Amino acid sequence: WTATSGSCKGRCFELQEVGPPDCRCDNLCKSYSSCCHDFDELCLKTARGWECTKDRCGEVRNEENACHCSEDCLSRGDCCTNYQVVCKGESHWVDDDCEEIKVPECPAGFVRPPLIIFSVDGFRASYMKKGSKVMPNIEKLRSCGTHAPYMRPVYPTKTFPNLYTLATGLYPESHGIVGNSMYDPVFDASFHLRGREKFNHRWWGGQPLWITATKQGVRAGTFFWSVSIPHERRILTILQWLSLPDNERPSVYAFYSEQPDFSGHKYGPFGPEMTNPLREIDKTVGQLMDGLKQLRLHRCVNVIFVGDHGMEDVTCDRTEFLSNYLTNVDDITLVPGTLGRIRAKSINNSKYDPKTIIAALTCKKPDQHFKPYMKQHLPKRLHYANNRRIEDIHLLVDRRWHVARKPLDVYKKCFFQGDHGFDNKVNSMQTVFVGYGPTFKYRTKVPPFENIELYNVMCDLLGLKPAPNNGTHGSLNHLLRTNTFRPTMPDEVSRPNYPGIMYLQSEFDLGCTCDDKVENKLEELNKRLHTKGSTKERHLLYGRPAVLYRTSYDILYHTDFESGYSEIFLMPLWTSYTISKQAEVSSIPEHLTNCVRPDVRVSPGFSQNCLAYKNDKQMSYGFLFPPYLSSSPEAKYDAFLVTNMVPMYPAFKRVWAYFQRVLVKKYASERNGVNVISGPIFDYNYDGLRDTEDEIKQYVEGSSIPVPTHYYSIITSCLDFTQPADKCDGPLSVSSFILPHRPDNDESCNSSEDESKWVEELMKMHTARVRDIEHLTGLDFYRKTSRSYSEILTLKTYLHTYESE
Ligand SMILES: *[C@@H]1O[C@H](CO)[C@@H](O[C@@H]2O[C@H](CO)[C@@H](O[C@@H]3O[C@H](CO[C@H]4O[C@H](CO)[C@@H](O)[C@H](O[C@H]5O[C@H](CO)[C@@H](O)[C@H](O)[C@@H]5O[C@H]5O[C@H](CO)[C@@H](O)[C@H](O)[C@@H]5O)[C@@H]4O)[C@@H](O)[C@H](O[C@H]4O[C@H](CO)[C@@H](O)[C@H](O)[C@@H]4O[C@H]4O[C@H](CO)[C@@H](O)[C@H](O)[C@@H]4O)[C@@H]3O)[C@H](O)[C@H]2NC(C)=O)[C@H](O)[C@H]1NC(C)=O
Ligand SMILES: O=C(CCN1CCN(C(=O)OCc2cc(Cl)cc(Cl)c2)CC1)c1ccc2[nH]c(=O)oc2c1
Ligand SMILES: [Ca+2]
Ligand SMILES: [Ca+2]
Ligand SMILES: [K+]
Ligand code: NA
Ligand SMILES: [Zn+2]
Repeated sequence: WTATSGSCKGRCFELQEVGPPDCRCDNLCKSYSSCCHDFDELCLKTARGWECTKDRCGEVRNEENACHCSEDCLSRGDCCTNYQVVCKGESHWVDDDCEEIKVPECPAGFVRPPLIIFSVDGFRASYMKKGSKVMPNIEKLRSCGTHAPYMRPVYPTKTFPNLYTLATGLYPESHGIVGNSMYDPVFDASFHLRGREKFNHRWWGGQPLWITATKQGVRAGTFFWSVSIPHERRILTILQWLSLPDNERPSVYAFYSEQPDFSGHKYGPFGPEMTNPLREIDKTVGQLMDGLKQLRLHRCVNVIFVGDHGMEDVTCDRTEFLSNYLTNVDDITLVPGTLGRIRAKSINNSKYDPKTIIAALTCKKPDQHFKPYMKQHLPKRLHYANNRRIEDIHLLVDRRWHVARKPLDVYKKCFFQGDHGFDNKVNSMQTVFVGYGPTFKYRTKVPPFENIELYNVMCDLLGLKPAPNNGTHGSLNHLLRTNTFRPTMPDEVSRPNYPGIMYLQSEFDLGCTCDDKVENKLEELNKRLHTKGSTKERHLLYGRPAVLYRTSYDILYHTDFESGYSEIFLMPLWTSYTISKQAEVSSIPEHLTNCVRPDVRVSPGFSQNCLAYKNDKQMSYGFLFPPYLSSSPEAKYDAFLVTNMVPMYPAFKRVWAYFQRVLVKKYASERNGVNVISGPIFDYNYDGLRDTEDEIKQYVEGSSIPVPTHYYSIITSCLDFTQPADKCDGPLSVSSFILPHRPDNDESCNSSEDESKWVEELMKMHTARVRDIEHLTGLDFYRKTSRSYSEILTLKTYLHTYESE
């Protein structure tokens, strides 16, 4: 119940939202149908439009007018944004030369530069170049401020997930807004774009920037705007708030534009109808900058121009229908469109089997434009599993396509030409970032970065301590003139043991054999030095990774590789090796085909055993350091140590062998040597974090050998590829992956073909950031470089996307 008989007199765009049944005057009241009776008359004035004219200059103040051209308007903070231009011979901000803003130039009584977040729905990254001729205000922010070529959204590339990620620094799986549509089985409640459930605070997890600000004594404007408040009025409201007294004035504000998303859905991302929405957004930016300039705030405020996601060409005719695959289609509920999520129509249906649904959806049509996944098998880079609101079955949809349950869903609802929601590495889904103001750098381009990082930077801009989030605080310090965040490297929790030769061959009863009994003081001291770490500076380029949890492990040195060997998991946490451009690939000799050798530095009790692999008819083994890349026939024996062995499904070995035998040497040739760190990952509860021993769901039959869920590799070289990886003076280049350790290649529809036709495509899909691997392993990499720690944090957040320009 709303007692709408209260009044908005003196309350228009109140920041403190008053509680029912008292009627509301805030920028959301319209959305809750709760505004006081006189809200439109008092708060949404339109009389005489939005622009001063020659005739209105020095006019008598008429309080019915939308904005003012009277002599008192600047003191009152309610001038039309073009007042000084029309009435005082001033220039529009866009016509002024760019001048470096070295220091905040703020009015007396400003404690900190305000932040204004100018958020634009569906603003695709390529609009900055393709629309530059029609967006002069935005082009001036972009060229004079700090900009990225693009900013990577979160998956799914939908509105609410991305806006709430911007506000919180969290993955959707953690903030809980995992789609524009959601069912929460614990609440038994549905979140929809239309209707009231979405306003319930139980959907919205983490701590958004406006709450972080308020809790630390920093006042915030209300970020959400009702669609019916015109953009001109949102801008005049922000400018009025900025004119409040020091004790009442917010330090942080958001503007939101429904464009260009709204038009992009109707006309496609580059439809000729898209020019006018881009012009209209640019005019709004011009109104804000002219308005700041009038208030002497244009060299005081930090402005962020940011999008939520891009926009792709999508039409009704590019729809896959589940009714073409499933006999049982009425037994499922599909969340449809540019992604799919499937659950049982009824939890009382005992016959519902997700295994049968996945199999019916797997590689059934030659050009099939979606791929089914159990959510724990999705690429780890999506971080899209650890939430009860994410259905177990997921459909990753090809760019330009939709999935729907039945044809009647598509033509009983063509109209639309654009959509978004696809995989967040897709070029069409990329969005924009520009930072302009005293705290941002001047005329600076920064590399592309992920929107999860912005919450930390917005906290840096406001002097706030950020709530715990998925950003890497410091990874964006290169955007900032000042207020940088200078973290310390995490403390190593476990120190390694450095075992020497402690066990005799005959103490091992592992069921292992090797034809290695083939026999010199020249090269007997040489092998001793290799085992004491004489080549370690060649194979461990960036220091040993730090172990950030309590465990028992050993450093093992060899001629060609170094490893941190876990006594708890009976395998390496990490294996490190350098392959020069000149390295040669060799075969596994016939005599060593099934060779596994005891490691005399490591107790039989802390070793794997071959008999477990022989007995396990599903499980085989591979090697973390590839025998194919041994430096010499004698060094190759080291690669067959039981301490280099890891459990591998035969289906996965096809992937691993091709990576090790073909791709490592290819990368070394292309990059002028590579350093590789490889290892296992255990994430049985799909939370993106290292499992403890007691979370492991699968062992090699009859053993305590745990089965990884994933295998990682981090492949580092010199950004200046004229310098070899092992002699690099400057910045580094990295590519990484987290390959799912699966007992089939059902993910790869072309897997019956030679590995050269499908393994690289699989590895590209499972590209990762070093930071993703850190979360999954509890390791901290790049501890010992020449480089600034902030530069290393940027490197650790890099994602190699394999997309074109
Ligand atoms: C991305 O960044 C985020 C933020 O840093 C990381 O998320 C954190 O991960 C931590 C580890 O998973 C997690 O810590 C847990 O917190 C529990 C208390 O949580 C509540 O309070 C916090 C603080 O106010 C709040 O943020 C939480 O919010 C979550 O839950 C609500 C639902 O009520 C959601 O609205 C909100 O969206 C958020 O959901 C997300 O997190 C939860 C898990 O907390 C997920 O289940 C959701 O799917 C969603 O992803 C909560 O309101 C605390 O109880 C936990 O403690 C257990 O574990 C410790 C281990 O140290 C153990 O020693 C304790 O005894 C305890 O065990 C007991 O409980 C077990 C579970 O019931 C039980 O099995 C045992 O038998 C024991 O009795 C734990 O400390 C932290 O909450 C989240 N924070 C957020 C915001 O998500 C995330 O990891 C990062 N991602 C990556 C890849 O790095
Ligand atoms: O329903 C909507 C939008 C609903 N609101 C979004 C939030 N918004 C707003 O003012 O957010 C401001 C804001 C909030 C936050 Cl958390 C963070 C910041 Cl940086 C800024 C008001 C409109 C919509 C829009 C586009 C869509 N495309 C599509 O397929 O479905 C769509 C639905
Ligand atoms: Ca959107
Ligand atoms: Ca885990
Ligand atoms: K086996
Ligand atoms: Na296959
Ligand atoms: Zn949209």
